[PDB]
Amino acid sequence: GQKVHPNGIRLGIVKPWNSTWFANTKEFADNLDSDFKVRQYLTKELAKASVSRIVIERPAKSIRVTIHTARPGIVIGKKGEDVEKLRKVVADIAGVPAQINIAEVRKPELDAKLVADSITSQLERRVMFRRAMKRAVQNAMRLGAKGIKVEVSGRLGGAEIARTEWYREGRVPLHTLRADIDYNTSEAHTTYGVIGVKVWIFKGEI
Amino acid sequence: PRRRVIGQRKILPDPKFGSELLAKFVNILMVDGKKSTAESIVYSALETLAQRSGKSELEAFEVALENVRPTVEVKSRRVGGSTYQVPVEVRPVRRNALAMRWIVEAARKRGDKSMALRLANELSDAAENKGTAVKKREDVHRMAEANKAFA
Amino acid sequence: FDKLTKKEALMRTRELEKLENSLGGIKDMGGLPDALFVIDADHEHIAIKEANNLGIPVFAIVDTNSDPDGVDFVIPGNDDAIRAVTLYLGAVAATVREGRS
RNA sequence: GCUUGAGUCUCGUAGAGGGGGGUAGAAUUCCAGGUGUAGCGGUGAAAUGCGUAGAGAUCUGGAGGAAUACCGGUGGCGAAGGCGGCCCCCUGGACGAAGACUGACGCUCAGGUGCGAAAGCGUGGGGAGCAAACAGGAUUAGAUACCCUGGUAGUCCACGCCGUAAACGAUGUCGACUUGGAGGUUGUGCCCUUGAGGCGUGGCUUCCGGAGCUAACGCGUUAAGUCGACCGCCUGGGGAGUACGGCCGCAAGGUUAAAACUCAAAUGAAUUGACGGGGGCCCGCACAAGCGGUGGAGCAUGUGGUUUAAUUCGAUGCAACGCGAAGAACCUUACCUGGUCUUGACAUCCACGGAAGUUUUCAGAGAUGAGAAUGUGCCUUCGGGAACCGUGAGACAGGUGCUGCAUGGCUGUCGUCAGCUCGUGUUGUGAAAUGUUGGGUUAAGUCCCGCAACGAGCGCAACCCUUAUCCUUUGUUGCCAGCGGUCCGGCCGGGAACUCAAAGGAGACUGCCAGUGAUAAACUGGAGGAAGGUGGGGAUGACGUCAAGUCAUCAUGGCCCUUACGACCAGGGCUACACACGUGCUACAAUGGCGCAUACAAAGAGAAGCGACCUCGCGAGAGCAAGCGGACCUCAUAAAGUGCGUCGUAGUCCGGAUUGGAGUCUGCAACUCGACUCCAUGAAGUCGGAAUCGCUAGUAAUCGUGGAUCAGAAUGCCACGGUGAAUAC
Repeated sequence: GQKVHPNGIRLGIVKPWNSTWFANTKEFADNLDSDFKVRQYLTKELAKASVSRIVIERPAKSIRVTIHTARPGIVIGKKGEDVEKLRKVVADIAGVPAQINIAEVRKPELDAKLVADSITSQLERRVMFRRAMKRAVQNAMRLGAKGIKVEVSGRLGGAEIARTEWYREGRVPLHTLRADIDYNTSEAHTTYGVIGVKVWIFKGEI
Repeated sequence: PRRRVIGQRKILPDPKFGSELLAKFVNILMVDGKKSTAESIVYSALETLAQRSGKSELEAFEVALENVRPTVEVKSRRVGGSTYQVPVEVRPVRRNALAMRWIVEAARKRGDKSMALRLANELSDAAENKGTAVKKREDVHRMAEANKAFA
Repeated sequence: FDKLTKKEALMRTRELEKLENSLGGIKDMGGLPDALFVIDADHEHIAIKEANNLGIPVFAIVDTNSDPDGVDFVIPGNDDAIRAVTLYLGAVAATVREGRS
């Protein structure tokens, strides 16, 4: 087990943080756990909506949750009853007056959360993994994407030993720190157990 | 030393006599990074050495150290599958480095009161070359003299 | 060319010397050619071997050490005399530059 | 009949072809003698052995046996085995030149016959060296061996036997045809032989290669190519070239030659890797050069074992063993002993009742039971809903239970080692190869050059953080150069220069110079500069390896318990101790111990917190209590250092373990089982056996300080600064 998380080593360099509140030591743990609850809830209740990121920020006793998603229409719905429902329950969880926004992730096959969730969904619909991976690499390289690597792992095809079998195309410069590597990871709970899907997407060199 | 040939770092000379030779002598004597203590011992011991021998400071030191410098020393080879102790000519910096190491080590062996008396008596015993460091030099020279047959 | 670096600009210019002297004449071709004219058959056996591999007519001036491999139009001549190859290429370049005109 | 096959004759040539006889010169051994004297010989080192009865060395004379240096050459001759001084005698074959003659007389060959290395056998000689056996000495765990010192058969001759060898070009003989190159050796012809030349033509032979063949390796006009003639032999490995029988042999044995049984392979050549006590080049505290440790002592902490009611579980070469655990009194806790609960401590959905909540008492170890007030927090053709608590059935909940060899995720490691690959192309029947190798260079598959490769990816480098210098901005709480007075303290007015703070820039790239180098990469040296050649340090850990670690952080497939392997409680244990190991701390002292005075830090933490000042206590601390959510206040005095005095080589004024007494604090609670203080006690230990470890420069060593976890508990861990080496051939 030996590679650094390629979001974490780029946190001040190119990648931003998904939480951008300041807090002293008295409320740092409380704000942090409140963020675990709103991302847990808001991740479970938008499983069909293809959600990429949820960014929390707290401007002066009020949360401001931004849902980067690929299907904004299914998040908002017929006149946005679903949004006001979600800020009602996020205001229930965080205990502050909640705002909520939706940012449309166009080009959803270049986002690693959406790619890993895609391949994970296909693996738990019992399709063969080489199609899922290989289709994901092809259609991601089709639109921009100066590199992509996907990597499934663990008891693939229902075996009794676990393999990995990664694929990559293009250039994925993972030790370069100015590389805009969009990396994310999902787990596929199949009837044989968990199958881990990692995906790195190299977008640009700065 | 596998690849890297090196330089060497320049030591500051002695703050009383301007002698880098004696500065390396207080570094050979120093333990636990305590340089003030070691230079106090060297100033006291060489001061009573200059008072006893009546010569001067660092020419009494230079005579007492001239009697303990090795000429040639043995050295292992392991070339033909055998252990040889070949005699080899000592470089001058190594020559007086070994001189000081033997004086200091023999002075730590002695049984007098203070370190300045142990080392003042060891340098005085090396001025008429009868101390312990001269027995170390004669021992080295018996090893390189017995094994002269390897050059 | 002067943009952003001197060292990398020097690096890139000597990439133009290397790519210019290796891919010199062929850089404006844009196809693979309809014939091949080699000046020594044994010294340039690689090119003859490939043009035979691809069905390209090879026109070689062989010497007495060379081999008529797949040279479609062999010419028994002298490969390493500059008088001979300047006369020789003079005739060939003379007959090339008559198309329908 | 005929001559192109085969053979005969003439003339020469070269030759270690054979058999018999003779002789010569070097050398070894022995014998006799001269000189001469303490070793010689031998080995990795030794010893056995020889030697003052005179060895070895050296000179002279003699005897004897075997072999024949130099020439000597992938040179020659022979059917093969094989044949090596020189000379003579007897003798076989080959080859060449011209001509003559015979005229198919030829080729192969089962049985048969002959020759046939070495060892061996028989009879008789010989016997210098060498040397199976043998003996002694060593080496070794053993050493019936390798090594040493001796040493018999044998090796040598004559005659007879044997009849085999990796008797091998592992290639039967004879003949024909089929591109080349460089040699060697031995003939012969022609041309100015104008020389150690030029042109041919035969015989034998060596190396490389074309087509072709070949499983490949390779063979390649001397075929393993293309054909013909005849012979010999093969039919999976083992058993087994063995047994029985026959023939041969003096014998040893040779030859001919099975079967039962047993295996599903045995084999050849080549490929990729790994390995080698193979070779070349290269690196790293790997060794060397040094400095300080560990192993010895006492204690701390972890582990194995033992004990136990339990001593919870996991980690076990490196890469487990102050590891998970950044902190076991109760809690944590998973374990043990008892007491208890069963839709449950934690969920979701029902149905009924009641707002919940708040202070009480008794029993017991807590929760269960018995009472008093408060109950309506807002809506309901009233059948209820919001929140919370009991009760009942469930579907379930729960599991630190098992499986890391079913998994994910995360981690260690080889290793921050420089490598690992791919596309297209080409080569090979193919596994695969090339690229990636080669000449240089580099820290680096770094970079240049070359090249059946051309390119590309992951890795290296750079981008990132920090540190080292300068500039700009802002100047509080931070700073005080110049000013004014000053309670002499940045203390105040004030100043924004400086330290500094933090943001933004500059800077270092072999950029410049000289030399060496394929005029290339680069290397060596020099200047400037705070810094010089990836400046220092960190982060960053390629494809994969160990079915490495974790199911006990979490998630998770399957299995299992579900009045129990789930849950609650009190007490205990994880702290046990004949022992063994790991990692640390403190020591053994005078480069020090103690007492007094006195100087110089950096980095941090802080509200259920850090807690001044002042008073009390010898002290740990206690009381009152400012200031500070913090460059402002507190933790908080840095200590080694220095200057004085004392101690004086003593188990001592070293060392502090252990133990008794008296306490402080935290915490419901210090008995098991805290931390600290005071008085008393004052072990072991005088530098650590075999062995072993860390470190290459602000490093090791040594000295303190802070933090996380935490109510309290570090000698551990993570950080910070002070002093500050030695050495690298």
